[PDB]
Amino acid sequence: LGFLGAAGSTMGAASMTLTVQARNLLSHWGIKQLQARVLAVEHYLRDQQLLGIWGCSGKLICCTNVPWNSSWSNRNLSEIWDNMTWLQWDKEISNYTQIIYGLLEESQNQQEKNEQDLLE
Amino acid sequence: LGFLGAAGSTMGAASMTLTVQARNLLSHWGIKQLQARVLAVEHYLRDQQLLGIWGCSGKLICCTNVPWNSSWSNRNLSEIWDNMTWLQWDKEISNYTQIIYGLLEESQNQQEKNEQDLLE
Amino acid sequence: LGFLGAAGSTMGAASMTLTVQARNLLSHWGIKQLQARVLAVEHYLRDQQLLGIWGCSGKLICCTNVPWNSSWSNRNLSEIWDNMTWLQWDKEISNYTQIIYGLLEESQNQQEKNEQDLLE
Amino acid sequence: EVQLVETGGGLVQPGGSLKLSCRASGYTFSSFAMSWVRQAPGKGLEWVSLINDRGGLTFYVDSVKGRFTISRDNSKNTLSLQMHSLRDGDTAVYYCATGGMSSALQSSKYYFDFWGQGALVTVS
Amino acid sequence: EVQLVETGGGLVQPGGSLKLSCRASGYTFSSFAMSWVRQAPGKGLEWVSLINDRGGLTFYVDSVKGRFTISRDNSKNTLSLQMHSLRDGDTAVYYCATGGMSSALQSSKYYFDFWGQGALVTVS
Amino acid sequence: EVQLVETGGGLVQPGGSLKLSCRASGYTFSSFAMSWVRQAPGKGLEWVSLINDRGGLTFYVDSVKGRFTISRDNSKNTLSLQMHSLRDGDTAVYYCATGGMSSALQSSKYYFDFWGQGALVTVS
Amino acid sequence: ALTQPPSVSGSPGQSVTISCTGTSSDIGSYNYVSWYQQHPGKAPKLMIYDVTQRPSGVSDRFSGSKSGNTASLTISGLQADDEADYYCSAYAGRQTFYIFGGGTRLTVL
Amino acid sequence: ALTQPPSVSGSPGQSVTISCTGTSSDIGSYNYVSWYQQHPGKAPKLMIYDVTQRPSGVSDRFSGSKSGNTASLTISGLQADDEADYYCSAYAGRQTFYIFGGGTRLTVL
Amino acid sequence: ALTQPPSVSGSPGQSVTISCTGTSSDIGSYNYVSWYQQHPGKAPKLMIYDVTQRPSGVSDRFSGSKSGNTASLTISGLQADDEADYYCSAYAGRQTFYIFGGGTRLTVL
Ligand SMILES: *[C@@H]1O[C@H](CO[C@@H]2O[C@@H](C)[C@@H](O)[C@@H](O)[C@@H]2O)[C@@H](O)[C@H](O)[C@H]1NC(C)=O
Ligand SMILES: *[C@@H]1O[C@H](CO[C@@H]2O[C@@H](C)[C@@H](O)[C@@H](O)[C@@H]2O)[C@@H](O)[C@H](O)[C@H]1NC(C)=O
Ligand SMILES: *[C@@H]1O[C@H](CO[C@@H]2O[C@@H](C)[C@@H](O)[C@@H](O)[C@@H]2O)[C@@H](O)[C@H](O)[C@H]1NC(C)=O
Ligand SMILES: *[C@@H]1O[C@H](CO[C@@H]2O[C@@H](C)[C@@H](O)[C@@H](O)[C@@H]2O)[C@@H](O)[C@H](O)[C@H]1NC(C)=O
Ligand SMILES: *[C@@H]1O[C@H](CO[C@@H]2O[C@@H](C)[C@@H](O)[C@@H](O)[C@@H]2O)[C@@H](O)[C@H](O)[C@H]1NC(C)=O
Ligand SMILES: *[C@@H]1O[C@H](CO[C@@H]2O[C@@H](C)[C@H](O)[C@@H](O)[C@@H]2O)[C@@H](O)[C@H](O)[C@H]1NC(C)=O
Ligand SMILES: *[C@@H]1O[C@H](CO)[C@@H](O)[C@H](O)[C@H]1NC(C)=O
Ligand SMILES: *[C@@H]1O[C@H](CO)[C@@H](O)[C@H](O)[C@H]1NC(C)=O
Ligand SMILES: *[C@@H]1O[C@H](CO)[C@@H](O)[C@H](O)[C@H]1NC(C)=O
Ligand SMILES: *[C@@H]1O[C@H](CO)[C@@H](O)[C@H](O)[C@H]1NC(C)=O
Ligand SMILES: *[C@@H]1O[C@H](CO)[C@@H](O)[C@H](O)[C@H]1NC(C)=O
Ligand SMILES: *[C@@H]1O[C@H](CO)[C@@H](O)[C@H](O)[C@H]1NC(C)=O
Ligand SMILES: *[C@@H]1O[C@H](CO)[C@@H](O)[C@H](O)[C@H]1NC(C)=O
Ligand SMILES: *[C@@H]1O[C@H](CO)[C@@H](O)[C@H](O)[C@H]1NC(C)=O
Ligand SMILES: *[C@@H]1O[C@H](CO)[C@@H](O)[C@H](O)[C@H]1NC(C)=O
Repeated sequence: LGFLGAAGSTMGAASMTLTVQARNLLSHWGIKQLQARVLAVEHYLRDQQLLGIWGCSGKLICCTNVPWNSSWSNRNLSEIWDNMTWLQWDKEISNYTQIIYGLLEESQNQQEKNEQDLLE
Repeated sequence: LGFLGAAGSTMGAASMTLTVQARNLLSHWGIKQLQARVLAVEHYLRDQQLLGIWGCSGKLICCTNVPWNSSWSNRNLSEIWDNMTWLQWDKEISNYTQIIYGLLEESQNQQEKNEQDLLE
Repeated sequence: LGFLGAAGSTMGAASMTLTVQARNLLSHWGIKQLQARVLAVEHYLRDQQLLGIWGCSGKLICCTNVPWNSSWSNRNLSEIWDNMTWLQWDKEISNYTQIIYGLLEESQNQQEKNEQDLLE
Repeated sequence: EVQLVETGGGLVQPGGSLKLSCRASGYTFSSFAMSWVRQAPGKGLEWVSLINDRGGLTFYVDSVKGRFTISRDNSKNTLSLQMHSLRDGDTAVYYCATGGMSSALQSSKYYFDFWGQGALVTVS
Repeated sequence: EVQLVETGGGLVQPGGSLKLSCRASGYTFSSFAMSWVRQAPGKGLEWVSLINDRGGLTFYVDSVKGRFTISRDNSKNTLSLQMHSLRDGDTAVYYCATGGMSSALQSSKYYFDFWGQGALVTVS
Repeated sequence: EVQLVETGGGLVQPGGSLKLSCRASGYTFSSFAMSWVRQAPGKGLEWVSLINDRGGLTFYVDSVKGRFTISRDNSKNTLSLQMHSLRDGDTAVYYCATGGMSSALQSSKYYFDFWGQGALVTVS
Repeated sequence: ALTQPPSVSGSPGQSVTISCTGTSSDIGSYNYVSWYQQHPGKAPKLMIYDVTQRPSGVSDRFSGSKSGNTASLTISGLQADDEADYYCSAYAGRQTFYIFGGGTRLTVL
Repeated sequence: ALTQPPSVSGSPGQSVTISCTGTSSDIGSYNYVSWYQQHPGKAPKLMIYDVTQRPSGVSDRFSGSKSGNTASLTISGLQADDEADYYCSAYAGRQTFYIFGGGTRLTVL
Repeated sequence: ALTQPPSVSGSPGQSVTISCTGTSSDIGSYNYVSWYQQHPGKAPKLMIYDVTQRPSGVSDRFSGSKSGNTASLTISGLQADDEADYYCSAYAGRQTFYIFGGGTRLTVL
């Protein structure tokens, strides 16, 4: 039930502890420690900026409009969510991640523009 | 009308100056000043992260689905909002702070799952 | 198509590269470099706080309820969006920035209060 | 003593317009939501419109939604109603009343505490 | 073998209330959405209500929308339905069924996999 | 000179399908929203559907809402309409028109600037 | 909208009850019921609110209650001075904020 | 949807007015009224838009105006060649984007 | 809601087809069509789901299909044991989750 306690659990179970991990991301001699704190903050902010760009700001679970490609992974839902851990999943789809991120960004830009037109 | 000017006013009046205080949270010799600045940033981010977890991201006033327990405080609305300052209020219920925060987190996690299912 | 590539294009074109610029805002000898990094973070956070105050958190394009005053600029939309760049526009209205920001803040304060009453 | 005094109009032709207003005293005007309640000469009471204490939120009975505007001026302790298109069916006494809504940090209402005397509006 | 067993009520007067319950066994109760399907003595099947496996989301057919409550208890493997105002038109066999929905990370359902035998509810 | 040329279908049977297309030239196709306007043989004009300049947003009149699809290809300067279930009531001239909407950073429209000649669609 | 009877009556000293029946998404859902007393030619006065409460300024001879979709007003030590048209109203949600019944002409015998 | 008359007429040199009456959540709410001129057998041409404007390409003999829920088209120096079916239309909100009247047959005498 | 015929019949060994016609915002939009078999006095059994699938536990004599707004159930080597009321149902969106037809009484001759 503590930090990373669900790391060995399946994805569908581990997904219920998202706040456990999110809260553990924030908190010459003494400079290397000062540098570490600054770096940790910059890392954190980049992930938050990215969620913002994709339209997922403020939430831990975000549904999008980008379809899943079978070429990234052709496993079915039971096969994934009730069989694999997140560490295993992350390794399986690592090559195809920077493709997915690009698609999420493009999708949000189109959505924001459409919303703006609908408000004329 | 400046920072903390409303500190001695009642809760129902002070609540109209929330932007005044929010804007005053952000901005070897010289090191202790960097440490203070870095810590001020980390403090700020932890509060923002917490609002995110509770589903209050991006707003100064946020309603939730957690009912108020009469055991935390049994005062009625006039006692709390027409008179009573925020300093007094915080002291009155400081012992229930963690209970309330825990409830808010649980509520949002359930809300996210219900929303995800309603979109599938 | 890269960072600031659209700087010489008109506003109606440049508005489509907002994610290009947003992602380039984040990332004794060595101390002055930390000062620059800490400061860059604080700058970033102040802009995000301001968008939050105005009710534009999490989005790159945000519509508001503040009407445009012809005294700030009396140019029409086909002139501004099609025959002017953002650098030119920024100079044209640099004297009204603080007025506009004040109005946006006031508008959101009223919007939050109205929503709170509707949820009663 | 709380008073609400209508200082409204009289006899008007159908399809025209008529404005009502009400002055208040004896209480902080700005602390209460207000409403208009209508009573046709041979009928009971009908709710017509409701306005927030700050003037930002207004609600209408659907039968007048596209025809009536409700407003407020907290510096002049004045409630007002502007009616357009005046149907003959709108002949009634229009009462100024305090109550009908509250404001989140206040005890609830959902009833009317004070009434004025009522303006008689007649549409030919 | 999956078994759904209704243990319902009997004959009730119009305008009263009646509670049905269903006990389940032979499967992970908590993994499935459940619903109630009604069959009037002379008719076919009609969907009445649907509940999520976690008990958080409920859906109703409009005709009972303000009258029926569907609930769930995952610790007791129990599904329940509380009916109010019992119209004469509500006389039917009420079947406990597994299916009708699944949740996000699961493959889809949208059909019913298992049926109980049904409680008979009669309104006088 | 702006030209809109319909190259539509002909006579079809009820319940089937027919696809229309319109080729545009003389203006930047991508700068304008487009729509279809219908005229029954003995009637006036009726708006049927509207599509945004970028092709992402579409709007329909209720009478064809579940039956018609409007789409664009801005590389080929072509507007098209796919109609299904062809009601007899859909017999009309279908005109290709430019206008009906703007895109936020533009001056507004809400009127039609250009018309094609119209395809005749007949359903038996 | 709400149904309340005409012509409720009784002699001074006798109690009377004026009923008010609404619907489920009305009286049956919200405890925001009030009663008003209108003497002919005068503006209505509040007598009961929040189903059972009375404002300062009115007597304890007036008491509200409810069950199901029906609300009622009980008048105990009826006086000659109680002749009035009594009205019920209720909060009925955000789309249809308030509804009223017709008046009950209470006659004291 | 909109009402405009049939059989409008006058002799060359005489002005004519073609009215168009809609509703409040129509002409009464939005200033987006346009008029089109359709010669028999031809596609419609835009004559008036945004209530009072005319496009380049048309004469100044055509002028729009409105009051209340009624819009109108005035033709001044009426010509024999103005015979056409005139139509009014208006923006009517986001659920029902456009509505039209029937055609007005204008006959020049 | 859905229309399916009464009295479908045939002799043992003959195939039979039971049709189910719905609407566009029904069978024509969602591929979640299922069939149930109800012997009188018993709860219905699932025979077909997701238009063409069958659960483990039933024979391959039962095969579903669809086109347009019409679904159907085909039974091939008809048995005496197939006498039952067959019902079709379909997912019809989020406001009206499920609809059913009347029963088809299948008679074996
Ligand atoms: C998911 O697929 C199961 C069969 O999986 C097989 O082996 C894995 C490792 C992959 O190579 C896969 O493509 C193969 O088909 C089925 O038994 C199971 O029922 C399927 N589940 C769902 C929900 O479709
Ligand atoms: C309301 O509070 C009741 C009293 O328990 C006391 O207060 C809580 C918040 C804890 O601090 C506990 O240790 C104290 O003894 C609870 O029994 C009751 O369950 C609570 N109800 C709800 C709805 O929260
Ligand atoms: C709200 O409470 C006011 C004060 O009540 C008294 O003092 C408080 C601190 C408690 O000790 C309470 O038990 C006492 O009775 C009341 O005057 C006021 O009417 C109350 N508000 C409402 C709507 O009833
Ligand atoms: C619109 O602006 C008017 C003029 O304000 C003055 O000139 C502008 C350019 C600024 O320098 C400002 O600080 C000056 O006070 C106001 O009089 C008018 O109230 C404003 N508008 C609206 C729409 O309310
Ligand atoms: C936008 O304005 C263009 C130029 O108008 C003239 O110059 C500007 C800078 C102002 O001083 C203005 O008052 C002058 O008349 C027009 O050519 C163009 O048509 C206008 N756009 C629209 C949609 O009307
Ligand atoms: C789905 O994927 C198809 C093949 O995959 C493509 O090439 C591999 C090597 C990359 O890793 C993958 O990301 C590429 O997509 C594409 O041909 C097809 O266009 C893709 N479809 C959609 C909707 O994205
Ligand atoms: C580890 O795997 C076993 C099955 O071998 C399972 O029962 C247990 O719950 C799993 N532990 C966690 C943390 O998921
Ligand atoms: C994991 O996948 C295998 C594939 O052969 C399957 O047999 C097994 O049941 C799956 N386990 C879970 C928990 O889904
Ligand atoms: C990525 O591709 C390389 C190609 O050599 C492969 O070895 C590696 O396992 C892949 N990783 C995945 C599947 O994410
Ligand atoms: C301080 O209290 C007095 C009443 O004693 C009140 O009039 C005044 O407005 C209050 N000032 C502030 C800042 O709340
Ligand atoms: C606030 O008002 C109540 C009720 O009159 C009183 O009991 C309480 O002492 C007052 N407040 C404070 C903050 O001391
Ligand atoms: C908070 O807890 C401390 C320690 O038990 C106690 O002394 C104090 O009175 C409590 N405060 C309140 C408001 O209950
Ligand atoms: C620069 O101006 C030319 C016109 O002289 C235009 O074609 C070109 O697109 C402009 N550059 C950018 C980045 O828009
Ligand atoms: C600038 O205005 C002219 C008209 O004076 C117009 O032709 C041109 O298209 C406009 N510009 C741009 C850069 O799109
Ligand atoms: C802004 O104000 C200065 C005076 O401080 C003035 O000289 C300048 O022209 C103004 N800017 C514009 C675009 O008018």
